[PDB]
Amino acid sequence: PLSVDEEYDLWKSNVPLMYDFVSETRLTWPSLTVQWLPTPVQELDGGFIKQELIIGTHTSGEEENYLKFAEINLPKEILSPRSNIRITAKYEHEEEITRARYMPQDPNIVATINGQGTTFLYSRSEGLQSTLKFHKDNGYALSFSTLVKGRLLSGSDDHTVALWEVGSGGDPTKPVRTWNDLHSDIINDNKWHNFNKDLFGTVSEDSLLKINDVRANNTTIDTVKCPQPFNTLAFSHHSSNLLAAAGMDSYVYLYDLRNMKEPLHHMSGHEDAVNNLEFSTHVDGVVVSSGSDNRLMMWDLKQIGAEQTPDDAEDGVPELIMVHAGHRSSVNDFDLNPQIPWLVASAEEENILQVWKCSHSLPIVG
Amino acid sequence: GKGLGKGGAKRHRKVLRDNIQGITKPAIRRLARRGGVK
Amino acid sequence: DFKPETWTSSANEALRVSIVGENAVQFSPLFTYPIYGDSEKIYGYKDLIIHLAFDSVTFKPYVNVKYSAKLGDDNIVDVEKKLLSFLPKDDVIVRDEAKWVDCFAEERKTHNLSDVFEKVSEYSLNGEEFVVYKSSLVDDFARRMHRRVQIFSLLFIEAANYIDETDPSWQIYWLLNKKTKELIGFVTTYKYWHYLGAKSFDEDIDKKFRAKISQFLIFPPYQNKGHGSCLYEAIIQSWLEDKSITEITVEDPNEAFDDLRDRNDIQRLRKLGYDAVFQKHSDLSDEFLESSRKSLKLEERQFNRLVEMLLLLNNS
Ligand SMILES: CC(C)(COP(=O)(O)OP(=O)(O)OC[C@H]1O[C@@H](n2cnc3c(N)ncnc32)[C@H](O)[C@@H]1OP(=O)(O)O)[C@@H](O)C(=O)NCCC(=O)NCCS
Repeated sequence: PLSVDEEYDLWKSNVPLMYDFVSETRLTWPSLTVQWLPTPVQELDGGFIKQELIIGTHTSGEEENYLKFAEINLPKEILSPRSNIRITAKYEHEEEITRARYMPQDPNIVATINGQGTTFLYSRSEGLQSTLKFHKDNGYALSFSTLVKGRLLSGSDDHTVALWEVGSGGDPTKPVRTWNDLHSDIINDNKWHNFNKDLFGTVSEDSLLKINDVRANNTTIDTVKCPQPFNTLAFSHHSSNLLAAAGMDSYVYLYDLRNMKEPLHHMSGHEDAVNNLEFSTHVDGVVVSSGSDNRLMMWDLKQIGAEQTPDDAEDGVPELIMVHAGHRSSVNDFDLNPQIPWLVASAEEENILQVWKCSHSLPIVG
Repeated sequence: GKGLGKGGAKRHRKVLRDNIQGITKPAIRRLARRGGVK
Repeated sequence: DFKPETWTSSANEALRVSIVGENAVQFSPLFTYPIYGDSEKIYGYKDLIIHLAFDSVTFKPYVNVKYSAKLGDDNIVDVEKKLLSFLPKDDVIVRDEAKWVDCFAEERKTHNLSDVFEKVSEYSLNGEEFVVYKSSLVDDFARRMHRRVQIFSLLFIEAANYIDETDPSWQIYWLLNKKTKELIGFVTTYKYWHYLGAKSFDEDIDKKFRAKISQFLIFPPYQNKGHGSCLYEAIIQSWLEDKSITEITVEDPNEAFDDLRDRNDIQRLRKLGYDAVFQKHSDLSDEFLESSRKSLKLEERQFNRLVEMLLLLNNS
């Protein structure tokens, strides 16, 4: 029965075998949010590889909050060791940043949502541009469409969801559509489909997952009763029918959009609520989860149901690829680097940001 | 234990390892799945 | 002479498992540790004998615990209560043998598995016919039977656990003597979603599955007569015919199952002409090997072992 610190020390001892690279950083305030920018890899003088990261603060009202942009300068071998990290921009922010997302079609633009449910648009080059006020309470749901420039979804503890269009010209500060009828409790997450520009999914503390169409008067095309509430969902980047959702019961569930009546499968491993989910953009079938058990887990859907030896089965279900046990408190957020396959940034409750990449010796990276 | 019919405990844990071959490639895989914290 | 050591017994010896048909056939369990603890020892009973008996057809269970003497004590295990907790509630007859016989006589009058369940195949063996049936575990009749035979998984398969009978992905195969209706053995099997990549998944609406053999049991009186092979072949053949099944898998097989599986798979390969295919110099394009394994529905590791074996065997 190892304490958190004894388990960390054990993890630390195994890092050179399990990882190509791990960087650990203590932030002065926690970040509730993490996202890699799509800045192309570029080698700098000294042989470091530049990437960029968006984080925030949560000062609990003690100091000014900030949206921050970090330059992560990685060792060159990360592409096949230590990094320099540099905060290159800080912009004042009203209350804590619960989510910050760049606009795919113009990553100079970053949307944030805060502890009062106010949405903001920031420009990297010019700072705060717009304040988008609809929600009246803390919001954790925020997602930009990869398919329609400036199409933005937000959702709130006040049970409401808004659609914004901020990419066109004109005034973007008023929502183009709002819903008071989707859920009867906290909106935990909302996400755009990766192929149908009009489809989005929402999950709520009311134990529903809904698949929605922005054009339809009635909105909802499918309603799923969740075993316990889901905190998060994610859509495949390869299949137009596949998604994942996960939450309180600790299992990561897979669904087929063509038949939402029952889950395809659920994957076990987490020992507490799952809070975040992402599909890999690089490998069809790879899913990553994080949770309140302080773990991140990487999954291969193509190994669901695979035959194992008894010793192998003792370490978990076959779809489990790897567990990141570097964090010592619940994971606030994580992001898969879109330019560098298997590079992850994850932040935990107690002020730690880790940048890491699993061993290239793992069969899944090939 | 989704679909498990042999997920119970064995009578005894074994004392001799057929995997003294650690720090190898499949050893990495097991380590990764154990999260390096077994 | 005083032999207080005789108040401690092997659980594997004390437990007499009987299948009663025309005669009572008695045999020992291989494991008792999930019932009576890891040392598989029972303390506090002198000359302890634990009868666990089943009608050869209905598997209506009977329990009788006997001893010459016992330590009156609270630290002392209630051997009977322990065993009953692994058996169906209020479906076991205790001590009263005559009452037990009266019970399954009446049951034998009622319907067989073969009246309710779906028929899979037939085979002849030793100059006798046998039938394989399959069913779900949601069926009340199938549940009643599976609760009766379940304990055999614990007593004969190391690390077995009782399965979740509420889980509809469980399918059970039942092996019966066709004329006498006696239950020869059973197999619990499961289906897992098989993701074949976005292209395949997006193209067919029909869900695909890896089928898995979990608990595979021929009752001890009937072993070493070919039943294991015939039953395995019957199940695999029905899975080869099932469009939803992509691969045949097995949960943590032991050495004995390893050999059965390998012997049957090889024989199937030769029958299909794969001796001529798997030669050192045959055209073996990557997509043909892929196509071959999928046609065969063989698990990837098993498939490779088999090909390697055939290369070595017909050479050499
Ligand atoms: C296996 C079982 C089903 C008996 O059925 P079976 O078909 O008669 O199998 P057999 O033991 O007779 O084996 C077939 C025989 O063919 C013969 N044979 C022919 N060619 C052979 C070859 N190339 N290799 C080895 N055996 C060969 C052998 O006599 C062989 O017996 P052996 O391999 O045990 O020495 C039974 O043991 C059982 O259910 N046991 C407990 C449950 C269990 O452990 N299940 C696995 C875990 S789920």
